[PDB]
Amino acid sequence: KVFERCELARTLKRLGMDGYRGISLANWMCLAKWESGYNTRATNYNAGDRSTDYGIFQINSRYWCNDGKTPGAVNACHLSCSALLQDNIADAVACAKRTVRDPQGIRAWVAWRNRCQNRDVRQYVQGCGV
Repeated sequence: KVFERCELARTLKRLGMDGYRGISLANWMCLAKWESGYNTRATNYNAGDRSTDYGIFQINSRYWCNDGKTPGAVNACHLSCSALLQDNIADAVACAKRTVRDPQGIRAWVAWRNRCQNRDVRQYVQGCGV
């Protein structure tokens, strides 16, 4: 599924993402936008370390989900990476929350640092009623 902006903003808000561990909804919106264009079936294989990024937040298989084909990988979210390719984003959100419970917080994703950090992200939630 490819979410429309405000549709996603409300979906994330209902899933308890607004202000989760101090992270605003606008920040999560900026993350999803740059990671996958709000596409839940987006995938990216990394030939360098043989890991794959899955879903709307492009969560990596080396540490967060199990895909059975990533060398010496772990599954901190305790989910099949397939769970991160569903139209329903509840599991991806649980995993995104798991990721930010760690020391880096939202900084876990380099794309967030690249195009969200110290940026004006108000634009992502304006007019969505959140």
